[PDB]
This record gives sequence, structure tokens and C-alpha cells, in this order.
Amino acid sequence: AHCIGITDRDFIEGVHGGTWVSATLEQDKCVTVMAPDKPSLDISLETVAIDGPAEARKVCYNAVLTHVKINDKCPSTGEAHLAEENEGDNACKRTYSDRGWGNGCGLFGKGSIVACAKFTCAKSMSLFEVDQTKIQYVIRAQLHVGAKQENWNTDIKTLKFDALSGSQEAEFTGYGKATLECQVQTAVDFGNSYIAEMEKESWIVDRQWAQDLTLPWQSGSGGVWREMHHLVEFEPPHAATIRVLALGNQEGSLKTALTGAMRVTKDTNDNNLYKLHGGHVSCRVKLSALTLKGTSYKICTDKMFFVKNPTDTGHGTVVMQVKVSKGAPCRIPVIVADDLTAAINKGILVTVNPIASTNDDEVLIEVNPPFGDSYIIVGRGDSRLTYQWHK
Amino acid sequence: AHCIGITDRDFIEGVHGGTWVSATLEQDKCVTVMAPDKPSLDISLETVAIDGPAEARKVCYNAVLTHVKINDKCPSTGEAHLAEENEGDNACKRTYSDRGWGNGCGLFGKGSIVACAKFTCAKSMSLFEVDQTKIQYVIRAQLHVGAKQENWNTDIKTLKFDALSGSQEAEFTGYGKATLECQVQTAVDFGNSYIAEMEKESWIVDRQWAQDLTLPWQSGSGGVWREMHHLVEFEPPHAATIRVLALGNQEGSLKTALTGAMRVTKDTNDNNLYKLHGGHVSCRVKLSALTLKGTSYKICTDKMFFVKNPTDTGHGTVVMQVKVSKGAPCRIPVIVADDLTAAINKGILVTVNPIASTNDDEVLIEVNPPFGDSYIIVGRGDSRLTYQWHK
Amino acid sequence: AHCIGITDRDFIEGVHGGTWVSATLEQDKCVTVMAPDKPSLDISLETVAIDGPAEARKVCYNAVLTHVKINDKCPSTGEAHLAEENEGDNACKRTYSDRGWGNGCGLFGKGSIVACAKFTCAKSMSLFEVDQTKIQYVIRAQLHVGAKQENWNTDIKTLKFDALSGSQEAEFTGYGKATLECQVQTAVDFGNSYIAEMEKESWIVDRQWAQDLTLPWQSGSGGVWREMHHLVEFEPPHAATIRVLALGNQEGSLKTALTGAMRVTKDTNDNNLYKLHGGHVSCRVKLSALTLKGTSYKICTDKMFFVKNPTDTGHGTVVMQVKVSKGAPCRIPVIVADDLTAAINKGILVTVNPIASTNDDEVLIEVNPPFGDSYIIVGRGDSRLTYQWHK
Repeated sequence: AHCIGITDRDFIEGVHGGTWVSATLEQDKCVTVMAPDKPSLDISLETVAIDGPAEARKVCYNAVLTHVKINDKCPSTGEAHLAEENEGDNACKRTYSDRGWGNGCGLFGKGSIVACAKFTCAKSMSLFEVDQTKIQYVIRAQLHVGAKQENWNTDIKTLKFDALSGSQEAEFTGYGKATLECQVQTAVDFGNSYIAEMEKESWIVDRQWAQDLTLPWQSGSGGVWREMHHLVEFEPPHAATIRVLALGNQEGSLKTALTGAMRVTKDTNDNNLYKLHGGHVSCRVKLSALTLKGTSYKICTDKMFFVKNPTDTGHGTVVMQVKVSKGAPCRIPVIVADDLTAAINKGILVTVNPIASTNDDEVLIEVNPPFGDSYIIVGRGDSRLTYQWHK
Repeated sequence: AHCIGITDRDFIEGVHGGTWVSATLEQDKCVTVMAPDKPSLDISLETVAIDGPAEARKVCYNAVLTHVKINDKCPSTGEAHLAEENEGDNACKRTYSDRGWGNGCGLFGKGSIVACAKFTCAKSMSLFEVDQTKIQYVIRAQLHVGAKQENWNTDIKTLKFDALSGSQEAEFTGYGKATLECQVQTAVDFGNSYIAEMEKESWIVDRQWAQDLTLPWQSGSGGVWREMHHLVEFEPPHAATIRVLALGNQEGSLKTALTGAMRVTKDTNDNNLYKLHGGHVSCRVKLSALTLKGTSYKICTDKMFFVKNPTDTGHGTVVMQVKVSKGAPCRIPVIVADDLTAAINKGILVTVNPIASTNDDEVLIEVNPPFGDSYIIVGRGDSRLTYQWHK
Repeated sequence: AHCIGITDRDFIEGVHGGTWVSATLEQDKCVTVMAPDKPSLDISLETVAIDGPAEARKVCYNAVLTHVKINDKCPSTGEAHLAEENEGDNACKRTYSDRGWGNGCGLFGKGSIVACAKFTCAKSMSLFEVDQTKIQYVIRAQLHVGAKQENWNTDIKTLKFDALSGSQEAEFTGYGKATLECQVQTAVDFGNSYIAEMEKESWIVDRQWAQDLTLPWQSGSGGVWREMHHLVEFEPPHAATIRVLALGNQEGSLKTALTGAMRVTKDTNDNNLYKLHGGHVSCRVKLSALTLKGTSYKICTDKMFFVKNPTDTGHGTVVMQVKVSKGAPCRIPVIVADDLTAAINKGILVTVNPIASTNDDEVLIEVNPPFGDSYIIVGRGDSRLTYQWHK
């Protein structure tokens, strides 16, 4: 029961006549649903993932400049020009300067000057356009059949949800089945966002914010960088030669600005899905079709032993592993009570009807004790297993 | 001489100690200088000019759009681009079209679309640098030697000026010489300006106005038209479809906007030279080296004949033309008075000492009469020419 | 002289005789000094510099982590040491982690984790301490030498001006001599402050702000980096694992903080020199040992010609250039007046007594006309090279 493994867990109880019970699932949390005569069920959101985005824009975050060129003319010998102004891959600026005879000039006054440089991206952030139909929600489920730890990763059923897969049927061998309906149409707001990627790291960000970055960018299809001056400073002109400098690598500033956004991992092993951190989804469980497998079986009227002692969990419930011997397929009785007279059970089980199907079975049990001192009890007759507990 | 012809005229009268006399010459006007025992001098500003100024800019005012191309992308497939977008002689615009199944995209929404057009200029205005140092100007001058209107064009003295040689000298044959110190063409409007040329006409305009024209322009050295979006227009998008047009030829709007400027002319017959209008020049004339040619000669004594009657100039002088046919080179006496009987002269002889230069000769004479009724007289004796006149 | 060739200039007036004159030399400006008989004087800084200062620190701005490993212990079993945790070359963090049967561990609770990584600096600032004792200065001086601007580069008085070397004398010919005392040990405010170097660019800033940089740093050449956790992120532990990453290149963020600092240039050739910007000096200058030259040579009357007509410096004063062809040694006169009568000079002749030496060259002349209407006048015969001026 993998919710036992999860640090943050919520129990949910169905009304005796209810049919659907609903819960919110979010990645680091887990939920256990319980109903009065049916095996309890763990549910959790494993990942929200998205397949095959397409690039909208590349944004350059460190420019490098080459082949600087300059031209200048004297204060009344007409406007300066440079052939580089014609070329889209040249960043460029025009301005006046003071000029005087010592420059190789002919007059005193406001000369006219141009400089350009070949602009090239070294590294760039990629903004991906987000496919609002290819989102997938991945839910894990399992029943409290009471299987030992090492079996859990094989006994979970993995349900993948999307707008087509609007309801899913979870089948549990010999325990019947559950049906599950999660609200994918309204779980998240991706339509206003991009997946922003930097090398081996990524975020999901608002389209408006990204388009308002003060930073030079290019179409995903390729083209020409088209706000180049945002990364070039022209040092105001010394009258013989202006000079131009790259504004330096922005990486750390940029990813400082992203700190508010939700983290995303590109999974290089799982095809090329982008996996969101910290998404959530709302969902209904339908419980009618589950049944308590072993209800038929006789009580286990014979010796037992703990494979692991009853042990605390942060959830405020004890967990134990019990094994039988000389036993048929049979029902393990369990109670929690004030003293070994055991007149009134006060504990409420999570593993609703503990069973062994074969004498070599190794059975996990989880139970919520009342507050205060109490004795946990397993089995019946003078062979009772018993264990003291406090709160 | 030609101050007779020029409609707007000033008289300058030198006090005896004024070896120099100041004058202001204004481009349409004429000045007559008079001094007590010295021949009077007409003087006149003929031209103000710039030789071969440099082109600052060309401004396009009629554009046409040879090629057009469009690229478009569906609402979740990223930004469009074009190869032309990289190439400097293409105007371009970025927008989103609406898109949907009716136009081949898989999703309803707004799709990126970009269009570009190859721009070219049909006609452009040229702007030129006004070097305040290079302003040439030309002065006309004549003594009142009293020659026929037919002879002024031969007898005219022309004085050229530059920022160099502000002193200039006019000799007059048998009359001596005078010298002009001309201060610069005072040019009070011509700083911070361009000469604007547009086909067969031109204007001088301030730099700020010109640079603030909402029109595409390039350097005089040639290059790339820097603000093409003033003259291309893009219709709002339709699916996968932009219509682009030039704005109409702007010539008329530009001519009308320029109407307040001082107009400029090109001396197209002679030179690559631009001739201004509305100049002012201040000069001073040294008079002392002028002399009167015939003061030694005998008084002309035989009968004379009017080639032209006395007539009003409209300047309030009267002008006359007189023929002699007897007697060697001699002084022709002229006076104007009230009495027909022997009378003291009242008027000022603008032509101060009229003379015959040959036995059969024709002479022009100009006089400022007194106010009121009078008789004007030429010749000494019995057969005086005499003429009725008033104010 | 060359203080003409600079946008900002100032004019200081001394007094007759022995007096020292106060001056200032902020590194961009060039300043003019004059006195009622001594010629005018032009001075500027070349540079303020340090040679081979001492490293205070290196500060890393881009770390990379090359080995990572981890140790983890079940909750009751007590804290994890890890062998490299004492190795100064490794960054480390120690934190508890949640553990339980989903993690191969005996009891549910807070396990312990330690994780460490081998830190390496990839790129870093170098910081150099400076002491006023090591400040070099270099200064330019000129008066009215009459050298070609083509040769100022070799005429120019090149005062190397290290505070641990003797005061220096203006070694001019024919103008007497001058000397300078210039607060050389004490003009600056660079205390408690030091040079920061990036790749091929550099800045000067206070040691306090540098100490307050939240970045890992190293004192000596080699030795342990002091605060590596400022560039290592440890993602919160999960199960038996932690993931650690470099915080990414800070270069751009760091440079963004430096924009208000005064700039520095490490030299291109004497590669251990650092040339400071924004320095300044204040001086007193010994004018009284200077002389005019040719003070009683004849007032010239030769026929005389401009080579450059009166040009506004922008300093509120005029420059011009004049040539002559026979008065080769003679005193070229100039004055300024209300009228060409020139009864009195009314302006300040910033070259007070110009010196001719060749027929080949133009002489280089400056003048300051009074506010309002006036005539500038070169020569004083009828060879009046005269020009109207205004405020």
C-alpha cells in the first residue's frame, strides 16, 4: 500500500450508501479511500506529462560579437553610412559626435558616425508551444490486499488519463474492480504558457511574460535575431572611433527570474516526454464493484508470528507483518483494546479483512489505534499475539 | 544707370568728411550714392550663391513595391518568418491573423503571419549642406557717366566676392576708381539649414523640420532607406493574406508644406551652383579716388535736341536725354528753377557734370527737382532747351 | 593650442608679475590660463594610472561541480559522516530526509543525509588593491608654439608625473619657462577602494561593496574557496538521494551591478599598466618665468590673407588662421571694436601678440569679442581683414 510510503497522506471515508467519492490528487501527496464493507484503496498522481511540444522562439542569453566595423564623416560633409547596415545579422547603431581638426577633420562640430557588429548567439533558451490535447495524467492505484513491501511495484495498476480516456477501470484480481473519473479538461491552464527549456533544465512560463523579455529572440523555424540591441552596448563615441561591447552572459539573471515558475523535467529515458512537477487533478472514485476477497474463509485458529513488529507511522497508524503456520486459506482476526480482556475493540482497520491464501503467506496489516495506552491483538485463543502501544 | 530701371531705390548722400560711406544692399533693391564734388555711383546686389554643396540626405516622396511575399503559421505552430526579413531593402510587418478550419489550420485561434515588400524609390528630394563659409556674392556698380540704356550692359562693372577678399576695387575710365569693403552676405537665416532640391525648383529649410519629416530617407552617399514604414501600408490581415500598397505620391503635400520657405534657384545654364533669395549685404564705399572727367572743358554753346523728353522716374527724380551735334567735347549746363528769366538753380543734378564726348553725341541726364512748379533748363544762351515741370 | 581641440575648456585670469595661478585638470577637460602680459597657457591630463597592483581576491561567478556523492542513514541509526566532508575542496550540505518501508529502511521517520560535491571555479573576477602611493600621472602642456597639428604629436610636452619623482619644468624655447605643483600625492578619493577585472574590461569600486558580494571568493593565489554554497543549490532530499547543481553563470547579473562604477582600462602593450578614468588633479602654475617673443617687432602693414575665416570654437570664442607674403618676421596686429574706426580695442586677444615666422604657413590665432554687436579686425591699414560678430 504505497501511501504508507508517502510522507503526506489523507484518509477519505465514504457514506454507507454512497457510490462516488471524490478527492484531489497532487504529486507529493497520496490518498486512501475507505468504505464500511469494501477493501480500502490507495490513489496517487504520479506525473503530469506532455508529449511533443514545438518551438515558438529561441531567446539568446549570451551574445558574442565579431568583425566590428565603423564609419564617420565631418560635421558638414553629410550623413555617414556603412554597407553593413544592409545586413540583418549585423547589430548596428547611428549617432553623432563632437569633432575637431585634430581628428583629421576639417571643421568643429557634430559629426555623424555609424558602427555595426556581426551578432551571433552562443547559447539560447528554447520556448516550446504547448499542445493542450497531448497532456497526460498518470494515476497509480492499489488495494490494501496486505502484500509485503517488495510486491508493491508489481501490484500497482497504472492508469493514464486524457480527454479521450475520460474514465478508467481498475481491475484487481479476485477483488473485483474500481472505476475512476478525473477532471483533465480543467486541471491546468497551459493554454497561456510556454515550456521554457535551458540545457537539461526547464520551466513552464506565461506567454505574455516571455514575449515581454528584454532579450533578443528568433523564430523556432530559424530566421534572424530580432531585438539585437538588448544585448549590445555602444560605448559613447570617442570622436575617432566608437566602441561596442557584448552585454555579457545573462544565464544567472534569467534563471533567477524564472524561480517563481513550476519546474519541468524533460525525461530522456521515457521517450521525450516533458514531466511537470507539482501539478494536480481532481477525481472521482466509484467503489461499488469492489469485494472483500476472503470473506468466505474460516478464522485462522492456529499459531502466528510477527515477521516485523507493529511499528509507528507518521500517519498515526501502526503497521505490522504477520505470518501463519499450519494454516489453511484463512482470516486473521485483529483487534485493539484497553486490556487483554479485550471486551470492546476500539481500533479501526485500514487493511479491512486480513487474509492468508496459503500457509507460506507473509501478510502486512495496518490499523489505526485510539489515543491512549492500548493493546494490539492478533489471532485468537491462548496463542494470541499481543503488543502494548501508546497513542 | 540701372537704378533708373530698378523699381525700388534709395539715395545716399555723403557728408564732405565721409571719405567712406556705408550702405545696405537688399536683393531686389538698388542704391545711388552721391557726394558733393564727385560723380554719383549706382550700386546693386546681383546674386547670392553656393557652389557645389554636399548632399546630406535624399528623402523619398514617391515609392513603389516590386515584390511581395507572405508566410503564415497555424495558432499553435510558432512564429512565422521570411528570408526577405533579413534583407535590408524589404519593408516588413508582423501580425496575427485569425485562423481555423475554413483556412486549413487544425485549431481555431490567432496565427502568426508576416509579410514583406521590396521597396524602391521613384522620386526623391535631395538635401544639401549650407557651408556658411562658401557663400559667394556679386555686386554691380556704375557711375552716372550719363550713357544710353543700350550701353549699361557693356559699361557695367561687376565685383565678385567671397569670404576672401572683402575689399574690391572698381576703376572707371577717365573717372578714377572706388573701392568696396563689403561685409559678408549677412545671411541671418542660413545657419542650421539645408538647401532642398526638387526637380526644377528648390528651397532652403531648417535641419530640424527636414529631419522630422515623416518620410523614408537615405544618406547622400547612398545606402538603405531607413523608415520605409512611413510609405508602405498594410491592410489588416485576412487568412493567409495581406494586401500591401504604397501611399500615394506625396509631392503636392510637400510642396505646400514648404510654401513658407525662402525659394532657391539653380543657375542651370552655367554651373552646378545654387542662387539664393532674400539675402542682405552691408558694404562701405571709399569715394575719394573718384574724379570728374570734364571739368576743364568749355561750355557747350550751340543748339541741342531732346532724344527723349524729360519724364518722371517714379523715384521723384526726372530723367532726360539730350543730343549735341556741334562743338568739341564740352560741358552741357543744366539747371532747374522757378523763373524763366535768369534764375538761380534749385535742383540737384544726379548726373552731376554732363559732357559731350564727341561732336555728334547723345547724353542721358537725371535730376532731382525741388518741390512744386518749375522750369528745367539745358543750354546756356538764346536757344536754351527748356521744359515745363511740377514737383 | 590643443585645448581648442576639446569640447570642454575654461579660461583663468591671473595678474601682473610673480603670481602662481590655480588650475584644475579633470581627465576629459583641457584648461586655458592667461595673464595681462604673460602669454596664455593650455594644459590637460593624458592619463591616471597604476602599474602591477596586488591581488586582494578572486571572486568566482561561474562554478562547475565535477564529482558528487551522498551518504544516508536510517532514522535511529544516527548521523552520517562522509569522508570528503572535511575536504575544503568540496561543497557540502547536511539534512534529514523522510524514510520508511518504501525506502528499504527499518522505521518510519527522519533519516539523515549528507551530500557533497567537488567545487571548481571555471571563471572569476580578479580584484586588485591599489594605494595612492602607486598612482602615476601624465600631463600635456602647450602655449602658442605655432607648430602644425600634424606635428603636435611630437612637439607635445610630455610630463611624466609620478609622485615619487621630481617636479618638472616646462622646457619651451623662446617663451621662458614655467613649473607645476599639483597635489600629486593627494588629489584623489580612491581610498578603501580597489580595481575589479573582468575579461578584457575592468572597473574600480570600494572594498566594502566587494566584501558584501554574495559570491564565493579566494584570498591568495590558490587556496580554498570560502563560501561555495552561494553558487551551489541542493535540491530538497528525496528518498536516499539529493540532486545538486551549479547556480549558473552570474556574469551578466554581476556586470549589471557595476554599471555605476568608474571604468578602467588595462593597457594593450605595457600589459601590467592599468589606466584609470574619471581622475582629476588641481595645480598651481608658475607663469611669471614665462615670456612673450618678439614683443617690439614692427606692427605689420603687408597685404594679408585669411586661410580660415572666423570660426566659433563653441567656447564662446573665435579661432582664425592668417598668412602674409613679405612681412615675414613682422607683428601681425589684431583688435576688436564697435566700429571700423577702431578708436579703442574692446575685446580680449586670446593670442595677445601673434608671432610670424614663414611665408609658407598660416599662423593660428584666437580672439574673444565682447557681448553684442562688434567688428573683429585683422590689420589696421586699408588692408582691413575685418568681420562682423555677435553674442
